[PDB]
Amino acid sequence: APILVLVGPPGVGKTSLGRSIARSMNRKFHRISLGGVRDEAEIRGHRRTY
Amino acid sequence: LERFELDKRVAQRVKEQMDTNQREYYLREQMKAIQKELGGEDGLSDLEA
Repeated sequence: APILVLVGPPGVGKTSLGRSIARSMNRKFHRISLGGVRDEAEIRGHRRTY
Repeated sequence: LERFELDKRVAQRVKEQMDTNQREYYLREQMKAIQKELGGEDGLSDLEA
C-alpha cells in the first residue's frame, strides 16, 4: 500500500513535521540527502567492489 | 619406423602446446595476482561467479 507521500510548497517546517510525528510515533527521526543528488550512492550505491 | 617418427613429432607438438598452456597459465597467474591486488580474489570472485 502507499506510505502517504506529501505534495505542496516546501516552505513549512517539514523537519519539525517529521519530528512531531516521530514524537507521535516515538520514532527516531532522521534526515538524509536523497533528492537533488544525482548519483546512486546516497540512494542505492553499487556493489561493494569500488 | 615412420609411425615412430610421426609419434615423436606429435609428442613434440604436445610438449610445446603444454608449454604454451603453461605460458598462458603464468599469464593467468599474473593477471589474477594483479586483479586481487587491485581488489581481493578478482573482486572476491563474485564476478567470477
